Amino acid sequence: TTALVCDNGSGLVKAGFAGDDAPRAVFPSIVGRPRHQGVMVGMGQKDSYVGDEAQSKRGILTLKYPIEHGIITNWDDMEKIWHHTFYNELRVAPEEHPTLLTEAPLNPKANREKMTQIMFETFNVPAMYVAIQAVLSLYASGRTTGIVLDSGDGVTHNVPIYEGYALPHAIMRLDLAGRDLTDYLMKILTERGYSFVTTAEREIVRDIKEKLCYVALDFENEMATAASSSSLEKSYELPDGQVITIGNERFRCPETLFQPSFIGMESAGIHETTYNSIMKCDIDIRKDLYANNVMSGGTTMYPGIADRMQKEITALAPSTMKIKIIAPPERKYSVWIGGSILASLSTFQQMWITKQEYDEAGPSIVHRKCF
Amino acid sequence: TTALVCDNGSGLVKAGFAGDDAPRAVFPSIVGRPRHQGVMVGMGQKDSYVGDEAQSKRGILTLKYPIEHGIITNWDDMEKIWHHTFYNELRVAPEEHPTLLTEAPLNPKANREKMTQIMFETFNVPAMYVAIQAVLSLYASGRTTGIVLDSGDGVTHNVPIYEGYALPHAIMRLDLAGRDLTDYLMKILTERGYSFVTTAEREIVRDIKEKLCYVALDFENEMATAASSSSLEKSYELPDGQVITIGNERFRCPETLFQPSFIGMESAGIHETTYNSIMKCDIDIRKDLYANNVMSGGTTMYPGIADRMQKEITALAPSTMKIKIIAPPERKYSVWIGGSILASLSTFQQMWITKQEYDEAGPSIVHRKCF
Amino acid sequence: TTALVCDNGSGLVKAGFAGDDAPRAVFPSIVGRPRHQGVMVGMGQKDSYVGDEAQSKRGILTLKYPIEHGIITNWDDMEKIWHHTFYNELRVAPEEHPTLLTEAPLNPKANREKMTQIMFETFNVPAMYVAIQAVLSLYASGRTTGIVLDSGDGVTHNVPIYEGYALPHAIMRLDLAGRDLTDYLMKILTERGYSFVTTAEREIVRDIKEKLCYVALDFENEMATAASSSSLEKSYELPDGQVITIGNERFRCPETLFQPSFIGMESAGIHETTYNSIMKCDIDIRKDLYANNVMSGGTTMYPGIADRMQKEITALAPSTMKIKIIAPPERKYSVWIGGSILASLSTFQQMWITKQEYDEAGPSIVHRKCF
Amino acid sequence: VPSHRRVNPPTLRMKKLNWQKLPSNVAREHNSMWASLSSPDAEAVEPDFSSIERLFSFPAAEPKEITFLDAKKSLNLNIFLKQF
Amino acid sequence: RELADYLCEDAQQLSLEDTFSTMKAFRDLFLRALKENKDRKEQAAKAER
Amino acid sequence: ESLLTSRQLPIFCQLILRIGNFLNYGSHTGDADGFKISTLLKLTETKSQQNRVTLLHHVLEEAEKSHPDLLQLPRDLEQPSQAAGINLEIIRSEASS
Ligand SMILES: Nc1ncnc2c1ncn2[C@@H]1O[C@H](COP(=O)(O)OP(=O)(O)O)[C@@H](O)[C@H]1O
Ligand SMILES: Nc1ncnc2c1ncn2[C@@H]1O[C@H](COP(=O)(O)OP(=O)(O)O)[C@@H](O)[C@H]1O
Ligand SMILES: Nc1ncnc2c1ncn2[C@@H]1O[C@H](COP(=O)(O)OP(=O)(O)O)[C@@H](O)[C@H]1O
Ligand SMILES: [Mg+2]
Ligand SMILES: [Mg+2]
Ligand SMILES: [Mg+2]
Repeated sequence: TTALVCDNGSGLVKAGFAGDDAPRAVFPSIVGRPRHQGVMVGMGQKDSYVGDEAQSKRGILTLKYPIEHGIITNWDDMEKIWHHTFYNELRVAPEEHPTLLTEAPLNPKANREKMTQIMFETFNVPAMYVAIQAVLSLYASGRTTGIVLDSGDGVTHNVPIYEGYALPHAIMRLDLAGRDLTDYLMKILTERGYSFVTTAEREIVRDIKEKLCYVALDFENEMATAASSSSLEKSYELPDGQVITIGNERFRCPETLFQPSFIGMESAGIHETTYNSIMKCDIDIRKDLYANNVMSGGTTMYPGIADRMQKEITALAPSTMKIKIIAPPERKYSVWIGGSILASLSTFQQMWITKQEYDEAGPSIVHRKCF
Repeated sequence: TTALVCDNGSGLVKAGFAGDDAPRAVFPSIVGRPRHQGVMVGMGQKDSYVGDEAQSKRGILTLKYPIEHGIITNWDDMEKIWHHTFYNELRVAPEEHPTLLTEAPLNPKANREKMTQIMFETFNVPAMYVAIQAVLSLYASGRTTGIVLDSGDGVTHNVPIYEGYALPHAIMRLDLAGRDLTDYLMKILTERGYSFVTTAEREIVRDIKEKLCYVALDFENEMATAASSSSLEKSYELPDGQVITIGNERFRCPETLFQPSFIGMESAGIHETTYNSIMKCDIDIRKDLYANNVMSGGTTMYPGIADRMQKEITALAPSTMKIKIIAPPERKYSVWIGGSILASLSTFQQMWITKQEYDEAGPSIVHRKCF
Repeated sequence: TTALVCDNGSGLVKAGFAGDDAPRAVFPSIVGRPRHQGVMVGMGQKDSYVGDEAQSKRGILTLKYPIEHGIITNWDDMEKIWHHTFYNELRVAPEEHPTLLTEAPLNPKANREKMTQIMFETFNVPAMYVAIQAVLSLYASGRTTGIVLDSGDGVTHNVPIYEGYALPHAIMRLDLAGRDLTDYLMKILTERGYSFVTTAEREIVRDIKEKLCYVALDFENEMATAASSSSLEKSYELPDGQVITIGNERFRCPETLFQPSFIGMESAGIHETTYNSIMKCDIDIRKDLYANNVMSGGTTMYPGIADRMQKEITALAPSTMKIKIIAPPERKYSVWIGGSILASLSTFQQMWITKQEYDEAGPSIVHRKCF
Repeated sequence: VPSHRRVNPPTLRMKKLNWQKLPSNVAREHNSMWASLSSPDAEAVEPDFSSIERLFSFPAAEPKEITFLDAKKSLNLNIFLKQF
Repeated sequence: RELADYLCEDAQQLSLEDTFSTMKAFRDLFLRALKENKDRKEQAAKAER
Repeated sequence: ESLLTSRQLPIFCQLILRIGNFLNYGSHTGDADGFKISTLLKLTETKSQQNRVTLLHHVLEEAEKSHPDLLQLPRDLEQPSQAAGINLEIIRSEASS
């Protein structure tokens, strides 16, 4: 039997089979409900729109994200998200297919309890596993050792692994990723005059961030260049036909990853998190973490981020030793890809959480069988 | 039939073939067990790394030394060490070749008992012999008479031999050698702030001690030179790229050999041990033991030990008689070279301990056959 | 005049006069700097809050601990701490009062050098002394022999003393105490959903650890009780009015002292540290050290630690000798109190470090006068 | 009247519920709850011992759709085909 | 004192706090047992359907 | 007062005493006139053969059919649950001061 991989992240659900190259069902994770008064009768007015239908019909909908910083808050919405990604997107029966879900580290345990219980009692499987996303990104990178910085839509987490051994005391979690970048871009696009307040306008600001934004190599020189001349300004077309043109917000928005004090957070940037995660490890492996900085997630898809983080770590690391960022061209879907190699691995077949073991052990095996 | 010579010293196992001048397999005697959590499934995650693989992957391992002060504490680890030095390094069948062994004097007898039992019930050879290391060092020195100070990693022992006769009552043992120097060097490196606490970092301090430390010719004058000027200070490169600098700690570490009160021992130094070992002998034979101070062991590989030894003995001995230190450049492997000389000798063939002798006599013939 | 005692520990500064029974000025050692934007002009907005004012105003501050594992990392912050504890809290003139300071053993020497230079050139005393905390705790206990475990907020150190003689080779330092317990309690409180990421929330987690946590007499039975029933769960009130409830984390947090592998350290527990400190001494005095296990420090304020310490040492020691744990009810301030014993003795008055000795010998007399 | 002690012995071996048993003389106090239970006029619930003995005892010693492809490419073809 | 004689505990060793905590845990286990029984019966009915 | 004047709590205590007198026959713990308060916490230890149903779940399953008044038992124990965690000594010392 083929296996399923379903990276159920904060922003985009990426689901597909095992052994495949690309994730077949990539769609954002939103539940849309109408907020106006429907006067027409007939022709199928649904009370809830999930997936691409909520994206297409977003001008009459309130969109709710069921996952916030990796922790599922609304569970009926996440039930509908799983129902849509099994029955409507992949068009599969979950009762005859194993399933590998992804999870950020340092998650509350009752979240994992409810994932296990709903996944085993609503969409009851033969087997299911819950994995760490950084381990799957290292599976996609094709190497055994390395430090992985994953940055999805809610969680940026750093996990270092050497020769198959993850160090749990060196794992760090930062609740700052693309949703907070989107909210900060909604805050700073109000300076130029463009007002965005609704949940539908968050998708337009997200499309602006995906299409135009880039990571600056040097922040102060880029601010001076944008203040001096309008060569860095770029234009975008809204769905109502209005044409916007933005300047420094192309590179002020991804700078929150390197400077978390923009949105009021006390914690340091992702480069200091990576350096402290390396420095928390034992000494003899640290060189092998400098040459294998694996990046993943859609937040690291800006076309200026690898040279910038190489510059920051090379400033932070001792100078007698090479820094090398491993940034693949397909690092958006690398969690799904490494889930596809791990689902197709022959040795992984003994590590499934079967239904019989769940019935014997209650919903408590997922603390002791998983990481 | 070529014999095997396997010096199973405290520091590094040195094994090879008889008749040769250099040992084929020199590798440290450690057992490395992983301590963190393995997450990457497959690719042969061994539960115990032995020898060179433990040294090359020590950043995820707890390293255990099977010998402590000349006595084998852990026996399963020594079974793994003997399996590694027979099957993996030399790649020879033990059941068709004899294998010579080395041992420190004033050892508890059960170590020799279990050595006999394991080498004739697990690594069953056609013949073997257990020898005193100082007798082998004098055989490699090419002279019949002399006193040998052998200082390995656990035992510093003095044995005098005159005309092939070793006096038993003058043999002295001191439990102060290179591991205690490494322990004291980890203690005194905390003054400069470099906290080396792990078992992996003990190998780093051992590499510091091998590369940089030296025996001072005078101790108080080198305090005067080190405290006055920073001319003796030397920098070292750690595996993470950090660079340390040590000053007087280059020569404070071996002076524990000449002053055992640094680590809180009531016993006198190795020069006083040598002088009392000579003085316990007869008055006729002291003249040849003055002129033939043969030295061996890796702890005698500091580049200042022979002149300090000559100075302290010439201060201790009466001045009318000649003091000479015999320090060959290959004295690190001189136990192995003496074992290769003694194994290839024609007069040694009746002195073997056979399988038939072990079967008729139990594991108790090693006390009456060996010295 | 009357001397001062100023225990400048990692967590709490305890200052007071000599000849007194209780420390007059106890306040935590933090420096708080504002991180948000001040909008209301005037009314004396200080750029750095030190002590209780930083505690009361911590919701708008970044709090920095100047001492890390007994080593002063930031010296301007500790100058501010000394200025606050002399001029504001105690309200004394430091140039006309001797001041006794406390220090952990096996410390880097340059820390002691800079304390000597700053306290003779910025806070210029007539005289001072730098004392080991365990000797002050034993002098507080009113006895001459015993082994002292002292566990503050950065350093847990074991020192055995027999008839006023301290054995220096048996002194053992472990960098695991209450700040590491607070960080581990941050790491395990994320399981229940309570996210504590800021430096202000560290004080809340520390108050949870002070008020609710306890040392289990048997860890596995207490885990079985916590897994079975929620009887030992207890509730705490946050300053925003939210009520949390914690279960097994009451005793998993101080178990890191007995099991250092929770936070990734390879070292053994404090009971094994105490037992190895006893066994490194002479054989004739150990019977005196078994019966006089003195404990001190705030990390021994958990109300289950003495019975667990007696149980673990009684399991470790031979059964024919008496195990007794000296745990007075005022052993939190005992490092102060014995200092107030030692500063008021007539035989201590020649052991002061006068200004003339510092001027003639540089800041190097502290290595030769203090132990 | 010892109504609580009048229980039949069981046929099968039962899993032991561990507890801290009170002394009998402590349980016979005047203000005791067990003394109020020992009065026969109190309300007693008869348990169904049959189900307790049943459960908590110890245990003893076809070609419909034939295909020449593999399932992965066939389901990828189904996703490709059913969107038309 | 009346509850010490009522629950047949030692009067000089009874604390009211661990008594009320044991009752709190017993009520929490009671509600969790009722919730697990309801979920088990609902899932058994759904499986039979 | 709720613990001293509870009706359903002695009913449940006699029920668990009869079940234990069935269940711990032939041992030293059997034939008991009473037990401590901590017996109710350990009720989830006694599992079924399928490791799904504990003894507490089966007692409330039997009590749903035969004697439903035991389901009134959290009403009597709500005030001990609210009273739990209250330290009498600190509030009495504050009142005395
Ligand atoms: N090409 C791109 N350039 C910049 N940012 C992107 C790009 N594609 C996606 N993103 C951002 O990264 C996120 C996608 O990361 P992903 O790991 O798929 O999130 P999730 O899995 O939580 O939905 C989106 O929320 C989006 O804001
Ligand atoms: N070049 C060197 N300089 C200084 N010390 C050395 C050198 N080589 C080895 N040593 C020390 O000597 C020890 C090796 O001595 P050896 O005779 O092999 O002891 P053993 O055989 O008893 O283990 C090592 O532990 C090392 O610390
Ligand atoms: N009542 C208590 N219960 C548990 N832990 C406590 C208690 N009081 C203090 N502590 C812990 O002990 C530490 C105080 O020990 P102390 O030696 O005074 O620290 P320092 O002197 O370094 O500030 C604090 O950091 C706190 O975490
Ligand atoms: Mg993701
Ligand atoms: Mg040797
Ligand atoms: Mg202290």
